[PDB]
Order: sequence, then structure tokens, then C-alpha cells
Amino acid sequence: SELLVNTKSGKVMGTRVPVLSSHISAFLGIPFAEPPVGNMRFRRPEPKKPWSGVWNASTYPNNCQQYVDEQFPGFSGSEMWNPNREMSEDCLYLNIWVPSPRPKSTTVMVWIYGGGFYSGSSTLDVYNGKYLAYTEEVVLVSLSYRVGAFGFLALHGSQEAPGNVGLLDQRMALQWVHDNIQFFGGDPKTVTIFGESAGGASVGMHILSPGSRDLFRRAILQSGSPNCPWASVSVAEGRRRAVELGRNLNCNLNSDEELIHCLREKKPQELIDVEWNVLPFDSIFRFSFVPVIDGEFFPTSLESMLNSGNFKKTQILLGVNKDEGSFFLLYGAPGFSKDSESKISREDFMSGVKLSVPHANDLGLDAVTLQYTDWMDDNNGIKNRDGLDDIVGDHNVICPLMHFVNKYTKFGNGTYLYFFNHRASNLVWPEWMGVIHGYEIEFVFGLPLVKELNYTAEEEALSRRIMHYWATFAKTGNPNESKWPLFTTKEQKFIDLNTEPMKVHQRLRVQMCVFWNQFLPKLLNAT
Amino acid sequence: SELLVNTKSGKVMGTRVPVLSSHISAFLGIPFAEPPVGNMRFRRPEPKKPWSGVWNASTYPNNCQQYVDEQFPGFSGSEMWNPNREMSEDCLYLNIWVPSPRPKSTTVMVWIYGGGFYSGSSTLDVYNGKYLAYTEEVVLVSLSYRVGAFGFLALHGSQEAPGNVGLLDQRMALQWVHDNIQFFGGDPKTVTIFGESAGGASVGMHILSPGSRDLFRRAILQSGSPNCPWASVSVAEGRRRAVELGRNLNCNLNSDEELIHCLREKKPQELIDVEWNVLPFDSIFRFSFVPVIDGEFFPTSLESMLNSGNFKKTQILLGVNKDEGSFFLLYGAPGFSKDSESKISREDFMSGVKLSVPHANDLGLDAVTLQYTDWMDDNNGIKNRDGLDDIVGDHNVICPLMHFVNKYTKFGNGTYLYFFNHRASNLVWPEWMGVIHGYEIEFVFGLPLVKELNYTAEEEALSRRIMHYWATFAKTGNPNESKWPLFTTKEQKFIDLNTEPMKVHQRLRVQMCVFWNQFLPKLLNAT
Ligand SMILES: CC[N+](C)(C)c1cccc(O)c1
Ligand SMILES: CC[N+](C)(C)c1cccc(O)c1
Repeated sequence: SELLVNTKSGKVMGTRVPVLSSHISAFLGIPFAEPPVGNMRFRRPEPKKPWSGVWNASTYPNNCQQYVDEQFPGFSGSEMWNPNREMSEDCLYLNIWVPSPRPKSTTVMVWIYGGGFYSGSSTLDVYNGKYLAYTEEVVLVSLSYRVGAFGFLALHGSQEAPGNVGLLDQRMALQWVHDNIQFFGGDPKTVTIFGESAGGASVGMHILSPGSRDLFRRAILQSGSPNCPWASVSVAEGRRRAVELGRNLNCNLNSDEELIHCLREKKPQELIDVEWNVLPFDSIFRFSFVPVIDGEFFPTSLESMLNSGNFKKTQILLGVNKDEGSFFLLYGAPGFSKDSESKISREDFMSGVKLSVPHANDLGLDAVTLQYTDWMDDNNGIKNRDGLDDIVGDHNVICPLMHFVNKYTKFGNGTYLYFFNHRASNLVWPEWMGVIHGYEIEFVFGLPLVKELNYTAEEEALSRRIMHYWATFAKTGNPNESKWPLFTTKEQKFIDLNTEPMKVHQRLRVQMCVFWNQFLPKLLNAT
Repeated sequence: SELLVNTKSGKVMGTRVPVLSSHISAFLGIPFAEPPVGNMRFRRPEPKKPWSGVWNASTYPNNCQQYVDEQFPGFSGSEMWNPNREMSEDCLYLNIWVPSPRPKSTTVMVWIYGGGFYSGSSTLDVYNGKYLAYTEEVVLVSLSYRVGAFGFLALHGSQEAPGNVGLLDQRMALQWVHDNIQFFGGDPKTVTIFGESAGGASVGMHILSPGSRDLFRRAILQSGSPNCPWASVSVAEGRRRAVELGRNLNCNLNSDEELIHCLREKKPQELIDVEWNVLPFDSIFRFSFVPVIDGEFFPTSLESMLNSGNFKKTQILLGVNKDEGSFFLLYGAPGFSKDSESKISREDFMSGVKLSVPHANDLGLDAVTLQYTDWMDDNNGIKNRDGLDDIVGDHNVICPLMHFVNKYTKFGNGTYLYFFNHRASNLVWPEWMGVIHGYEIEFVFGLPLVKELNYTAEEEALSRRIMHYWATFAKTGNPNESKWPLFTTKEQKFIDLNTEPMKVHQRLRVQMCVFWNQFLPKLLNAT
């Protein structure tokens, strides 16, 4: 039977799932590690003990314990990102969509969900690999990793809570794909890892971590790069936030051992209830428990690794959305509200930039303000709104990503850069938010093909084109079967991804990224 | 006789001069002080001892000793600015153009020549007051002042060379106009002082100096404001450059007395030969001997005087030319040459900005570069050229002027701001130089009315309009008899001055002046 698969971990029984006018196989909820519960909480993952009998892989698994967005109760714009299955510490599982008839050796695509390292679920509707698997004849794998304190609490030096274990969770699943995907028709030598936002940063981190580079071949990074200001913290900072977390739960802070012991006694929600109280600054687009630059997973600073070529050389496909900052302003900047146009006052703007660049001194804030302010119309509410959107997007996603691609492309084997600037027609988020962070995803996963979701015809076409670009790139290292140009350090070409005839541009937001990548950093160091 | 005038200094005999199809009276070369020669060199001017008999005022006087521009031998673009009469330390004289029949009590206009405080002559052809006097029925006065070391050498504390004596020379002539212009048909209570570049700065300085404010009523500032980075130095700097000058002439530097004594023995050209060797930096748009903030002429810092309203409140008419920097780049920046298009390399640009902002640290230079560089086309030679033009103009003329008008307009009685962006049709300077510093002058003085100079018809009209605007403003404090709007701190309106139908704009080069007036200064102070 096509739904019975034998693996090195045990036999697995999938389920047949309807897709468009056909069907495909799905192996949902395969364990790839031992449940990280009890005294395993905060520990590196353990390979899953082989099992006996058939593992029922017909239904989605639990989602990892995470902060649930309740900012807009019942609103689909935000609930669609929330856990849609019971939450549990026992959440290290993977899901596989396999073409029918089962392929012999086809391209494997491994999806790594984003969500600021504090949230994320592999079971979301927008992450349903069946349309992609089915349409592009790829084996689609979606993994899960521990988020929040559970996956990123870091007490560097201790082995009970070393930090980065959520990154190790990904590694482990990658390890399991490497070792068992051939039994599902997939070629373990043509495994493309792809993710968005924290998923995209995760991808880039796997590219940099020596212990991960051999587990996959190609990488796709969506609105995320490993050097994003929010993707990692120092081990000192990781430690400070861990103590602070303990402080918030009235933990003995006399030793790591006492601290960790206290944190393992706490119920999951207790850690989640106080998770946001350990940020060091009042800010937006900053998450509490993220990857730490520990000297293990990451041998040295990401920047020295990027400068010295210390990373896996391969082909990479990456890009950004036009309005990456909008979502974060909405949830944490004053003056923004879902149901208004969010025209922003100069007073609100100034406080907005302060939240956006939390580490800057006043001079830094002044440099940002000068750079993003139209001084010929500094009271324009639309312009202040939009300028703020760009500030948040440019600094947190686009410029860090642009720095990454420029460092990467010096040593890599092929860089393909996109700019997704298409606003879905059926978007429920206010128009001012633009082409929102995370909204390329439904296009990558082919949601626009299911008519009942009401996308336009042109949007179906764009999805098909993006899916084909992504699958083709995973298969051969080149998106192309007009042409999506190679990104080179000299020409810096990139393409637009929208319902209009693709256009080729150069130097994505140069002016601003020179400001964020070269000038601001120099400013803050000088002062 | 209409050419014989009796004054409190003695009788003066003018000459009848043809003007267009008529004539007017001219009193050329009236002494307004004792010749500042011999041991008077560097000293404050002395009122001219009354004379007996008729003073022959039929021919232009000598020009003050000054650096002669020999950079383009025989080229009129630059020779027209050079002394056109014997040069002499005996150069404190004034010239008066009076309508015929001699008026009874008309508006007086006193022209103060610019030239970086190192050069300048009242006798230039472009400064011929006959067309203005004649056309607008104003009494036109042109004065002279000591330039270079002779008028601005400053050994603060010494009385032999106190500094600012070239400013006192202007004051003295203003004093003489005050006291004797009624005998020429002029109203000493409706004296408008106007000047360009260093002349414009001089005007603004007279507005600030307590000892000068009562000598005139209204002021016109052309491409110059008292707070320009090159218009004054500290007394310490004034002292350092004086010693350095002495050092260059092998003067005893043991005391001011010895130093000054040595400098008075030197022949004029000896001081001029080494004048540029005392600048402290490699730079453009910086002159050696300029006004010093001494505590006398200028009670406190210009900025505290500007902030506290410590200045004469009246009506002011001021403005800038579109390409104020072009002239200086041509003479001191690498890559610029008269006969080429001066496309500028990124290497030359970078060295250009360094010459332009001599006091900035590398971070400052980076801030300037970031601000004026099109990073989407950073190798464009035209763009680098033009960007440099703007850098020099914005920093030395336009933004200091904009800061002045904004401080002034808080306390003054009427600010009128123009932007002269008309390139004369018969200009001999290369096209890339644009609307060059100093080229509004021929329009203000009505040269375009003399057909043999070959201006266009539209240029005749523009001259007439500018002359009428200037004369009308001097007469009533308002340029208007469409309308040249009042400049207000809230609306910041200004007008264009060109052969096209005047247009009203707002906030002249805001973006850049916030950079020069607020951000850069904050940057350099922080660092
Ligand atoms: C846009 C929503 N999504 C779940 C993808 C999300 C949430 C938090 C941070 C992110 O960067 C992205
Ligand atoms: C443009 C020529 N002109 C004599 C007016 C001149 C010379 C030196 C410095 C100036 O600002 C202006």
C-alpha cells in the first residue's frame, strides 16, 4: 500500500488526501524526537526511539506551547496564525505530503514556520503542503520546533538549558528527512529547506551552522535572514532574560540548576504569561527567546562567519514583502489601529521610531527621523504612517536581508532575489497595512488554487508561477525552467512578484540599506 | 549747478553721465575717511578731515589692495570681478548716482560689494549704479571697504589691529551717508543697505552690530548672511591666522606690537602673496581674513544674538542663487575644469566633500555623502558634479541664510525671500556651473537694459522687475507696489526670480537645511 511506509524508525501509516480534482498521500504527525517534556524541558532534543507496529500518521499533531494572539478575537487575519490544534510540549512531529503514485526520487521541500521564534505551527491551513506537493511533484515536508522559552531559553554553560534547542529540533527533523525521506519517494540529496520570517532566519542559520550544512542542499529564505536584529541575542543577553524570566516566576535564582529546576516545575502557560516581560527595551519586532550566538551551533559572530565565507555554499532564493513593518506597528505602535487609516501624528511618529530602533541614542533616532521624514510635509499622517512602515521593514527585514545576500553572494553558488509586492484581493487586514509580512506564504503554498477561497484568476496564476519558481529552484538550483536574473554583487538584479508582468529591478532599497547597514551602525558606535 | 554739492565735509563736484537715452549725476570717489596708510594700516578708520575747495568727484577712485584672480587670464567671466582701477591702500571712497533733476528726498540705496572679504571693488562695471538710480529714481550709493588682511587682520586686544576695521569702514561710509546724503536729494531715513555674498553678510552684520543699526533703515541680503561658515572666525582663530601671516613674512612674533610693526613695513603685495597660506584647512569657500566675533562690533555670538532678538528689527529682502557652489568647485575642487563638463568621479566627489566641509570628522563626511549621494547611481558623473554643487551652496550660502531668515523673521518687521534661478543667456561660464554665485547682480543693477550687452528681451524685463522689486522694497519695506508673499515662519513662502511667470514656493531646500542646520551640527558635537 502507498500509504504504508517503512522507515528506519518504524512503519508509518499515512492517509489519502483529496487535492483539487485528485488525491495525494499525507503522513501527518511523524515523531522525529523524544517528547521534550518533564526534565527534558529546555534540553537538546533526543532522537525518537524506534517504534514497533504501525505509527498512525493520518492526523495532524499537537502544536508547541506558545503565546496565543488574542488581540482580535474571532478575526481571521490573526487567528489563522494561531495554533489550530491542542497545544503541547509533546510537539516534535513532522508532516509529509507525497505525490500519488509515490515518486521514486524526487525533490524534497522542507518548510520551517516563522513567527518570531515565540509562536508557529506546522498545522496551519496556509501551510498545507498538498497543493504544492501535488502541483509541483515534490515531496513536501513541514517540521515543528519548540518556540518561546521552551525552545530558546538559554543558560549558556549549563547543559540543562543550553539555548538554541529549537534550532536543534529543526536539525533533528532535518536529520530524520535525510535518513528516511528516500522511503517516501524523496531524494535526500535534493532537499530544499525553506521558511518565512523566523523560519527564513532559521534557514540561514542552518546554512551557517557547521552541524547543519550537510543535511540539505538548497535554501529559500522568505522575509527573514539570520542576521536580522531580532533573530538572535548574545549569550549574556540570553542569560539575563532567562534570570528575568525566573524572577517573574519567583524562582530561586541562586544557581542555573535551581533556576532551571524552578522553570521545569512551572506549567507551560506560566512561562508564556510572563514571556514578554523580559524584553530589555520598549520596542516592536523584538522577541524574548531567540537563538543565541553560543560558540557551538554558531562558531563565531554571524558577521565574522559571513565575512570569512564560513558557511555552506549553495544556491539560495530569498526575498521580502513590500510592507514588512505594517503588522508590527499595528500591534505595538501608538496611533495605529485595525479599523482606522492610522494617519500618524509627528508625535506618534517620533514615538514610533523610538520603538522601532530601541538601541539607538537620540542622535541615532535623529538620523532615522531625518532619513524617513519628508520635511516638506512633515505633518502628513499618511506619509508618517508609511514612513514608519518602511522604517520597521527596512531595519528588521529588508536591510539585514540585503546585507546577507551581498555577503552570501560573494561565496555562494547562486542567489535569486524577489520582491513580493502583491496585496491579495481577499485580504481582511486594512488596506494601509499593504503587502503584509507573511502574506506571500499563501501564494507559495498555492491557496489561490482553491476557488472557494476567492482569489482572483490572476492570483491563481501568480501562485502557480511562484510555486513553479520555488519547486523548480529546489529541483535544480535555478528558478527558471521572462527570466528571473541571477543576483550578482555588481548588478544586484531582482524581480517583482505580482499579478503584473514581472519586471527586473536593481539594488533593492539601496539608499535606505546603506543607511541601516553602514551609516547608522557607524553612528551608534562613534557616539 | 546740479553737479556742485555742498556737504559737511566740503564742496564736491560731480559729473553728468549718460544713461540709456538720458543723463544723471555722478559723484565718484568721495573720500569718507582718512586714507588708512602708513601706521594707520590695520587701524579703525578715521573720519575724513573736511576739505577746502571743490573735491573733484568726476572719476572713479582706487580699489583696495587685494588678491587679483589670474586663474583665467583674459577671460571675462573672471576678470570682470577683478580690480579695474589702480589698487591702493588709499581706497576709502564712495560713489553716488543721483537722478536728474536732483531729487529732494528720495530713497537711498547703499551697495556693499561682496568677494569673500578678500577682494571686491565698488568700481566694477556690474556695479554701475546709473541704470538703477535712473530707472527707479533712487539715490544709489556704492561704498568701499578694506579687504584681506588690510581690513580684517585681527589681533584681538591690541588697538593697532583690532579686527573688523573693514566693517568699520562700511560703518563710516554709512555714517557719512547718514550725515550728507540729504544734500544729494536723498533721505537719510530711508537708506537701504544691500550687498552680495560678503556684502550680504556685511549687511546682516550691520543689522546685528548695535553701533550700526541706526545708520540705515532696511536691508537687502544677496547670497550671504552673517552666520555663513566663512563670514567670521573666533578671536582666537583671527589671532592664529595673524601670527601665521607674520610667520610667512618672517616677522618678529614676540609681541603684537612687533608683529604689527613688521606687517606695516611690508608692501601690500607681500601680504597678499602669502594671504591664502594661513587657512587652517584644505578647503573651498573659506577666506583668510574675515570678521571676528570680538565682543565689540558683535556683542556676543551671532547665534545668541539671533536667538535673543538682539538685532535691528526692520524689513529684509534676501535670497540665493540656484548654483552657489559651482564657482568654488571650479577654482578649488579636483575634477572640475572650465572647459569640460566636469563629470565627477566618486573618488573626486569624496575628496570634494572633504574640501567643502573642512571641519567634519569622518562620520560627518559620511553623513554628508549619504545625504547627497544617489546610491542607485553613485557613479553618475553629472550627479556627483551637481550633488557637490549643492553641497557647497547648501552649506555655505543657502542653509546658513535659511537659518538666518527663520531666526530673523521671529522678531523682524517683514521678510521677503527670493530664489534666483535664471541663467543669463550671454554667460561665458560653462553651462554646468548653472546659476552662478554673483550672477543675480547684473540683473539687480540693470545691465540687461543696455542692448549692446546682448541680453534677451525677457532678461530686460526680468532686470526691470528685479530693480523695481528692490527699489520699491527700499522705498516702502515691501517689494510689491503677481504678489511677492511675505516670508513667515509658518508658511515659509518665497518666490522664483526668472524669465518665467514668478511662482510661489515653500520651505527652500528644507530637507537639506535640516541636515545642515540641525543634524550635522548635532553629529559633530556628539562625536
Ligand atoms: C505575519 C504573521 N506571522 C505568524 C508569520 C508572524 C508572527 C510573528 C512574527 C513574524 O515575523 C511573523
Ligand atoms: C562670484 C564672484 N564674486 C566676486 C562675487 C565673489 C568672489 C569671491 C567670493 C564670493 O562669494 C564672490
